[PDB]
Order: sequence, then C-alpha cells, then structure tokens
Amino acid sequence: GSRERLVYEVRQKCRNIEDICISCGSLNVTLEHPLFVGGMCQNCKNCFLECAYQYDDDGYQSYCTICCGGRRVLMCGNNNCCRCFCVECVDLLVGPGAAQAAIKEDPWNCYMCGHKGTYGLLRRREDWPSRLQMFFAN
Amino acid sequence: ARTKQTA
Ligand SMILES: [Zn+2]
Ligand SMILES: [Zn+2]
Ligand SMILES: [Zn+2]
Repeated sequence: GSRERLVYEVRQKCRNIEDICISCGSLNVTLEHPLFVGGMCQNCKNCFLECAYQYDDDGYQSYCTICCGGRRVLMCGNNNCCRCFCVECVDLLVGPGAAQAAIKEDPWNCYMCGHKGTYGLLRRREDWPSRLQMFFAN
Repeated sequence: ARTKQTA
C-alpha cells in the first residue's frame, strides 16, 4: 500500500507504471505525468500547479521536479536548467544509490537534461514540451 | 550535483 511497495510491483511487471501516481503512489490516477512516463493523481496535479514553477533566489526551482516537495534536493548542473530532484524520488524511481552517484557527479545533468533519457523506471517523455503546453492549458 | 535544503 506504500509508494515503495507499489514501485516494487512495477519493477516486477506486476503493475504498469501508468497506473500509479509516480509522485505519491496513489492509485487514483487522473492524468499522465507530463514529464515522465507514469500517472499523476489529483493531489499531485494540484501540488504541481502551485509548486512546480516556484523559484528560490539561487535561480533554481524550489522543489523536486517529480514530487514537488523534498527536504533535500540535488540541483541540475546544466547552466541552462534550473531543476531539482529529491533523493527519495531518485532512489525510488531510478534505483537505490543513484542519488549519491548523481551528487558525486560534477557537473551533473539532471534527468530532464540528460541525453540517455531513461533511468531505471524514470523515462522522460519525448513530447514533454507538448504535455506541458496541455497541462497549463486554459 | 550541488545540493540544497528546501526549508
Ligand atoms: Zn499523487
Ligand atoms: Zn521528489
Ligand atoms: Zn537539467
């Protein structure tokens, strides 16, 4: 019933990732996450609407790109990207230990910037700019 | 990666 157990089931192909909210683990998916393959529930849609483009004075987004929270986050080293990712989301959706590899990497291109585009279960949508246009549409 | 606290 936890987010961690649901993601475990996804890795075991006992469940499709589009059928879970990848930001909180809710089964009450109401849309596809606009940036990565996977679902999004109404709570997280709302958190994204309020939170996703909040910025700190360091020029970076205030919260995690995936969950729109986090207490401690990694910042993208791309001088053209202002995104952050929390350790919890990274080690869950990419895989355990992934966050510490990324923290060590210098400089680090985040999962939205990286050319590989797929990282464990974390798969960037090829059409994320279209999905963002639709998400913020009237 | 640089890190930061969100709080
Ligand atoms: Zn959710
Ligand atoms: Zn997160
Ligand atoms: Zn980036």
